[PDB]
Amino acid sequence: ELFTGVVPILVELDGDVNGHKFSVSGEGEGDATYGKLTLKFICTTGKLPVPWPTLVTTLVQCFSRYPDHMKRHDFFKSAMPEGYVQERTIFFKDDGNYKTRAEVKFEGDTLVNRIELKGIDFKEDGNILGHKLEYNYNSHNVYIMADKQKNGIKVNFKTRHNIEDGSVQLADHYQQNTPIGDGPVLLPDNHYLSTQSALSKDPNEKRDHMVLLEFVTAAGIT
Amino acid sequence: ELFTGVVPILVELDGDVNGHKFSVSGEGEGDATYGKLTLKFICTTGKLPVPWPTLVTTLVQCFSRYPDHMKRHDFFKSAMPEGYVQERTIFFKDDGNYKTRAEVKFEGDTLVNRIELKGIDFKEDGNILGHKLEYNYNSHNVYIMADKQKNGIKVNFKTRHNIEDGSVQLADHYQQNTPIGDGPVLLPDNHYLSTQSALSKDPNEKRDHMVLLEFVTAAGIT
Repeated sequence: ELFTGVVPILVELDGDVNGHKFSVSGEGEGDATYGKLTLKFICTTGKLPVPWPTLVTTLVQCFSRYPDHMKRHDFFKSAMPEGYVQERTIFFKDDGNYKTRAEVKFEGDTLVNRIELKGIDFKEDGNILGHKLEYNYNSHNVYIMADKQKNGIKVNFKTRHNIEDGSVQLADHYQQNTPIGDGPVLLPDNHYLSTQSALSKDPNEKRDHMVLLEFVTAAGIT
Repeated sequence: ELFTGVVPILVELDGDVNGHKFSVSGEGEGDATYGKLTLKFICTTGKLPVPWPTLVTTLVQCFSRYPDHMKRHDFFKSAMPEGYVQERTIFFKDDGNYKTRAEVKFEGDTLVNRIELKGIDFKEDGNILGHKLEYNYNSHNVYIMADKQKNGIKVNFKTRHNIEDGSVQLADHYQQNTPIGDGPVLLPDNHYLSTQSALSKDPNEKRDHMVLLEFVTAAGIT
C-alpha cells in the first residue's frame, strides 16, 4: 500500500574515483504500477569525473512492476518502509571498479536512496576515465535469488555500455540487499527484472546533469 | 515552426509476413524540442504474427532533437508538411526480410505515418516467427547522408535484438526518404541520430499492444 501511486524519489551520492570527489543530487518519481521511473540528476560539484552511463545502476529497484502472481517474491517492497541496504561491487572489464553501499528507505512520504561510492584502479586512458562512452543505455536482465542466511537477496548481472568506436565496455555487478528492519521480509524464488533505460538531457539545463527514464518488470516465475 | 510544441502523431500499418496479414494502429505525441516520443500501438486484427520489437523501426524521425548548429541538416522537418516518403529494406540475419514503404506527412494538425509492409522468407523456427525475442530495446546509431540525385537522404543502420537464450538477432536497415513536395528541401552533411528506446505494456490494456518510449538526438556535426 505504499507504492500504489506515484512516489516521490530523492537520491544523493558522494563518490571518490581514483582520488577525485563528486556529488550527485537527483529527484524524480516512481510508479510501481507501471514500473516507470523518471529521474533527473545534477553533479553538484561542477563536472563529473566519470561518464554518466557508469552511475545509472548505482543511482531504487523497489519500483519494479511485479505481476500479481509474482507478488510474494517482491523482497524490495516487503522491506519498506524501514528500507533495505543495497551493496555492490561493480567490475568494469580491463579497468577499475566501484564499491558502493546504499541505504534505501522512506523518509516521510519520499523514498530516498543515499549512496556512497569508491572507484579504484582505473586506467587513465580507458573508456571510463577517457570518457569514450556513448551517452545512451541498453536493456539488461537483473538476476535475483534469496540469501537466507542474511534474510535478503543476492543479485548479479552484467551491463554493456557502448564505446565511441563501436565496441562494448562490459561491467560486472555483484549485488546484495539486507533489510534495515528486524522483521520477517519476503524471500524470493529465482527470477529476474527486465530492465530498460533511456538517457537524455534537459536542454534548458546548464549544470552537468542526466535525465533518466526507466522501466522495470519482474519475470521468470510461472 | 510546426514542431515547436507537442505534435499529435497517428500511425497506421498494414502488413503481410509470409502470407499472414495484420494491422496496427497507434497514437502518441512527439516533441522535437526534447526529441521525445510516446506512442502506443494496438494490433487491430487480434494477435500479432511477429514479435513487437521487429516493428519498432517501421512504426517518424522528424521528431529528432537537432542542436542549433545542426539545424541546416534537418531534411526530416525541412520536408514538412508535404511530407516525405520513407522506404526500407530490413534484412534479419539468417532469416527473412521486411520491405516497407511509408508516407509521413501532416494531415491537418496531426503528423501521420502510413505504412505498408511485406515480410518474406522467414524461417518458421527462427527467432522472428518463433517469437524468441525479448520484449525490450537497445540504443543504436542511425547513419545519414544526402542523396542528391533524389533530393533526399540515404540512411543505414543495424539493430540488435536480444534473444531469450542470451544471443542477438541483428537486423540490417537500408533506408531512403524522398520529399512528397516539389520544392527545395534541406540536404544534410553526414551525421547520425543517437536513438534510444524502451518498451512496456499498459496493464489495463487487453488488446495485444506495445507502449513505446523514445529519445532521438542528432550528432556528428562539429
